Amino acid sequence: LEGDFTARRVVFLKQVENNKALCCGPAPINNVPFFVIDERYLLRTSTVLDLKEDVNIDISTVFESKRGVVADRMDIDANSDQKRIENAIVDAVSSIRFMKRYLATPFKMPKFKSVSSLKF
Amino acid sequence: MKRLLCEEKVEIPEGCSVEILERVMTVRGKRATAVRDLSHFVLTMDVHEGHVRLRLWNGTNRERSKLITCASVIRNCIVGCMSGYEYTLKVVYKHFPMSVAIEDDGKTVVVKNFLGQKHARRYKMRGDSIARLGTEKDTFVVEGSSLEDVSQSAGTIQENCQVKKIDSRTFLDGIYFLSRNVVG
Amino acid sequence: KNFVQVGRLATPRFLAQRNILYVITDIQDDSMVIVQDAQGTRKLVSVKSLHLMDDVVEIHRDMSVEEVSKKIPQQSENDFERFKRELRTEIEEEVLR
Amino acid sequence: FDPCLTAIPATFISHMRGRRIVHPSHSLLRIEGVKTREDAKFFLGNGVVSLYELSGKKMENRGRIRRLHGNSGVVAAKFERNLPPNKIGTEVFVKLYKVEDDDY
Amino acid sequence: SCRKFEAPRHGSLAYMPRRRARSVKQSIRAFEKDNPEDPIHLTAFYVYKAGMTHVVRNKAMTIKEVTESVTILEAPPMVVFGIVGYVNTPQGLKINKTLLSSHINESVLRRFYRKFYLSKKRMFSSGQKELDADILVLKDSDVIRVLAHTQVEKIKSIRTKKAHISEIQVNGGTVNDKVEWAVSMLEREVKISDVFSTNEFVDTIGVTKGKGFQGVTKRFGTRILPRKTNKGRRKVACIGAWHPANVLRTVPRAGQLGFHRRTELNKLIYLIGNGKEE
Amino acid sequence: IKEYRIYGSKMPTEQEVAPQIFFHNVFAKNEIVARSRFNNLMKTKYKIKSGKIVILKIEELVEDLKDMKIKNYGIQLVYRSKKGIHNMYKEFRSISRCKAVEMLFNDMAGRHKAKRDDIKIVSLKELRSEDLRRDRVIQFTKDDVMYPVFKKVLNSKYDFVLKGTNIFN
Amino acid sequence: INKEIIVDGTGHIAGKLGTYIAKKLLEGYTITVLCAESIVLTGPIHRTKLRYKDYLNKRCLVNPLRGPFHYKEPSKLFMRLVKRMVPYKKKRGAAALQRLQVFEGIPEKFENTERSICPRALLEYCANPIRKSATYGKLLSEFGWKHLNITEEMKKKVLQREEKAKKEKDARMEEIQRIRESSSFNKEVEEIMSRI
RNA sequence: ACGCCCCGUGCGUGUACGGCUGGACCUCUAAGCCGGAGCCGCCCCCCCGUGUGUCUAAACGUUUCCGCCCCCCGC
RNA sequence: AAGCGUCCGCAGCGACGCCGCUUUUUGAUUCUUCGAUGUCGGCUCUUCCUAGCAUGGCGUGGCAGCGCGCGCCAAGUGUUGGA
RNA sequence: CCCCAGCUGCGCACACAGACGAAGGGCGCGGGCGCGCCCGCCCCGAAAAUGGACGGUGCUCAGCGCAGCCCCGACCCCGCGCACGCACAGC
Ligand SMILES: Nc1ncnc2c1ncn2[C@@H]1O[C@H](COP(=O)(O)O)[C@@H](O)[C@H]1O
Ligand SMILES: [Mg+2]
Ligand SMILES: [Mg+2]
Ligand SMILES: [Mg+2]
Ligand SMILES: [Mg+2]
Ligand SMILES: [Mg+2]
Repeated sequence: LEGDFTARRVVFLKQVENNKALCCGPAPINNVPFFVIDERYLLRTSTVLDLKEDVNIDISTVFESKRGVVADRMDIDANSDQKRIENAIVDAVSSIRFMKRYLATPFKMPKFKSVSSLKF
Repeated sequence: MKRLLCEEKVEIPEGCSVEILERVMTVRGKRATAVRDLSHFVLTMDVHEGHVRLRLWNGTNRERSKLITCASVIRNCIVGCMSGYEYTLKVVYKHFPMSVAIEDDGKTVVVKNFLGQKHARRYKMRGDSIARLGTEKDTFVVEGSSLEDVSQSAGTIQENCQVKKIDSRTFLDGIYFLSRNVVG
Repeated sequence: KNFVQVGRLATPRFLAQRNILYVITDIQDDSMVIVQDAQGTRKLVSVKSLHLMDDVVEIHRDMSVEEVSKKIPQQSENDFERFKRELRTEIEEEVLR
Repeated sequence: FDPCLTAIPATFISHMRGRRIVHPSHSLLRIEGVKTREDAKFFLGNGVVSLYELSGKKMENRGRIRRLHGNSGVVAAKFERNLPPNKIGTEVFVKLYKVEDDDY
Repeated sequence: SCRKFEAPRHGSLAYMPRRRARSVKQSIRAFEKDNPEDPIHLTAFYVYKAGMTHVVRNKAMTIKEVTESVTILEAPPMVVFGIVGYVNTPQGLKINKTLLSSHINESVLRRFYRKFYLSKKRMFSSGQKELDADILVLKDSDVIRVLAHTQVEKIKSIRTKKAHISEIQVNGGTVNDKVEWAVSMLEREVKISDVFSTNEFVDTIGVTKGKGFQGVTKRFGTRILPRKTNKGRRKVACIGAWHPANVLRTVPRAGQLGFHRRTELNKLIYLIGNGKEE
Repeated sequence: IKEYRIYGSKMPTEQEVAPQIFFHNVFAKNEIVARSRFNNLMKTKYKIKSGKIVILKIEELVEDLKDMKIKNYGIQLVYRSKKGIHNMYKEFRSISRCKAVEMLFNDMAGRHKAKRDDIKIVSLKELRSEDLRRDRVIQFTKDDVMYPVFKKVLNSKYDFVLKGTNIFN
Repeated sequence: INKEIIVDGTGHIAGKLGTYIAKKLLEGYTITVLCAESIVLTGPIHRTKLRYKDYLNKRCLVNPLRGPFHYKEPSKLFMRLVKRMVPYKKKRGAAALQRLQVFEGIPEKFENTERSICPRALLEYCANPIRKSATYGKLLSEFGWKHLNITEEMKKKVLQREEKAKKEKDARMEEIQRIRESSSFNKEVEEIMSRI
């Protein structure tokens, strides 16, 4: 909801220290790299991918997206384990029919009619 | 007393068709066809089984009294559009002969010499009403297809041709109703 | 014109609560009426709080709760399913060109 | 980035006030589509931003929906800087994430 | 308390505020009711006051000779040079279409200039292919008025070549035939005998003789105060009560008298003639 | 409101070891008004004032609404106006006894401005249809009574909507 | 948020329509009210005429040029109603009043627009049909508003043009529905979803 | 002015009131309807200011008539 | 409503009593004003009220007419010259 | 609606009423008791002088009554922090 990307369906990997969360909407699919943002800015949708891989990654150099700044970070890096776990969720997205278009499409607000309509 | 349902029906006789949509009523009778608006009543009007049915649900004594007048105004509109009404008026005078005469094919009645007056009182006829002289003299009859336009056209003459500003006990001259009946 | 009578089906007047079915079981006055839910519960409601459906169910005055509930006729969304729904109309408007 | 992409617009209708005395630290917002008090419970604690321009330069005044207000889904929000009464009738954008009273 | 002796009010409130008129030429604010069974005719004319005399006429009742003051209004024929069409809008009347002639002469375009001698006369440089399209939309009008100007140079005593332009309503039948008459009468003179006739009543609209700033005794006819009066006798003495704590507008105060618009009704035409013929 | 049967007596002393037990059936808002309406009747029928009353029991008389039909209720009441004190007999159809007196209170307030505290109920009896004395409540005791709804009621909360939208139906 | 409302004024109680209008106006909505000659005043007409004659009686005795101005149009009389439901002497209320435009009938600027109603202010919802009522145009045509008949005639010609365009438009909604139900359209649609 | 001319008619709501039809056997009334005052409102008349329509205009901020207005001059 | 009014309480009055309204009388009071609000009447001039005198429409009479009484609606226009 | 905060149900009333009032009245409407009473609402009685005041807009479910749940609202109360005073784990 609030990041560099800020309307992008991504997938959630791991909760990191100082209230952060590891996420990667897979960079082949939606052109979104690995990042960490604050835990709260992720609006949770009900659908979960079947990812079995360990998410304890070398987080020391991952680009962290702050709230208001849209600061133009440097492009993609060496990606030692990031290429493997990206391909595992490209493997996960291929099983489900329309899920590739889902993660590519930017999020639109649902047309409000009630708060029941805002379930996600 | 708030009865749960008061209902009365007006038997539509043979030769006329009644059509009711959103509380207006179009009667197609033999004598004339008149379209009547009854939307000042708060009622359910429907024609079913050859009699126009008026129903009132949970109505007070004020409302069901208005139910009956809607029934009687439908009875009058039907036999006005079927038979037609006619009102008979007697011209009464002590000294001065009043001369009543019809113009505009009975759409207006002139009254002259009323109490020796020079002013010619003309009385027009509300729509589809025809005045003519009575077969008995000193009478004229107004005849039309609706009781309200008949009785108002006669009623204006009975109201305006009385004697005012001079003592009405000693001066009895004026035009009065004799007899009120339907045509035939 | 739908009538308030015993056996007349009804629903709450609000559109969000039209999934609930009622059936009129007893009439108190011009304004109050017992309705029975499909789950068997009865409650006294106002006639103004109901929207009368067109159907009348064969019920008489003194029937058990189970007897009336036999005669009552039988009655969610995700973000991804909403996406699959909106994508269907997304292509549907494109074909019409 | 459009604010209406991820956030629900709410019109700043009044400050929290008496009949005369006005407490400008709490702003009353009417969220669109929210019409009842229990519907607005979905937005308790949610962050809210008021976007404005100072000398053509964009600013974000961030806040938190603090409490409900009334029976009609009006909510009271407290921002970093108080909303001016000039902006009454304009829109502020209600986020879909909860923030805390200390940390907007 | 009540005034001791009652009297009528001095002067009509119908004409207060007595201001100066906005122009010297007055437009017709109301034409007569257009009757479709009447033939096509104009409803107004613009004349010039020449002077007064008195005539002697036989007043049949036996015949009794009476003399009466008349006044003579010189009426050179007015040239119709444009048409204005109107539609009945829920806000009132609206200009449907204005159709002018191709020719506008030096007299009537003197009106469009403040200083004409120093002008370049480029008003109304103005196509005849759009006439039938402009006549057709003009046939959709509700009210048809012609634009007519006076020929002030024909008088020559008034040192005025600058013409007076005005709209005159075409009253008659079937608005189609109103504009078919009006396009026929473009750049044509309309006589005073075509509009009016003798022994018919007309309304005159004009601006009175200006009297300048006048006191209340001339402006309203209030009583001159007695001889003993300090601070002036040609006044109203009490200009108001204590309450309301302002002066009412109904109190006669000194101000502009004359040069007011006035419409006088039912002025009878005794004679229509020509100044050259005897 | 609720129905209470409140048992009470004089406080037993050495002179009177078992005083006479009294009970009152009160339609009250809560037990504190029910104690209050009990204490006045012991003060005015007998001469036992409230300081020497022990309230032995207060029970909520609640009816079982198992199949929930409508019964008829004839209510004999005594209401005090601003001008005097009068007797009235009103008939209602309702669910329970405690709902029928709620219909009594809303009717005496609507028709006579009698507040709830200005009304004392002599008796409430559930009645047959044959024993009902009011012809207005008799009309709804007939089987197969039916009427339509003529009042418009909205189907949501709206401030402004387009013209085509159904709001009443 | 589309904060622009076009209200059709027929069948609306006047002060009840005005409260929902003024409350929207102070929240930044721009309201236009059409058909203001048909805005309803409840009660019998003679009581409503006595309320108007009480309004006409109030004028500044000192100088009626600055007195309480008396409006004979239904649009300006309805504007005068909503004028004091906002704080119009303050700048917040006067700015809200600039977002009202009240018209009699439907002007051709508002041809083929999408008109709204306030259902809580409708006469059929609020009033009892036993009670009498009268519109603005019924009242003010006997107080110097001469344009009732020309309003209703031009109202009808707008409604007949709009009913014509609705007769064309819903047929296009009919044929698009019949096309979208066709199996030729469906297998065209599932072919694109196959490729995605 | 002490003199002369003009202030003419209309229309509508509808007061009191009289009526018509007509309910809860009559009934002007509860629904409906007709007539109806020097009242009231239009019309007319006067004022106001905002609009509408039409007309018209060259060059490279300066030149200047390209469109004009204002002062000045006269009445 | 006792009584009067040819008979007749109420056509019109109306005792004995009783209930109000008004602030156009005069008191009562002393709240404002005593580092001042110019104190009667008239003249002049404007406006307002109705508890309606005339003019408009009516209803009623113990109204034949003429007149007169009583009542209603209406505050538009009027309501003078003098000792 | 001004103006922060309302919805669900049950009644009642039509008089430019609610929005100053008496004695005396009203086949006005709604309840109740034995044609007469009683109780609510309404009506008549009910007339002042600048144009004008339920505060206004207005309202005929914004009036007169009631019930249920809810909401708004003070420097009050509670909690916290600070200032000052006190004989100072505090008040
Ligand atoms: N109590 C009632 N009894 C009979 N008809 C009624 C009643 N109330 C309303 N109506 C009629 O119902 C119709 C309007 O209902 P609706 O379908 O809501 O427009 C009109 O014909 C009314 O006269
Ligand atoms: Mg002196
Ligand atoms: Mg002094
Ligand atoms: Mg002084
Ligand atoms: Mg509010
Ligand atoms: Mg404190």
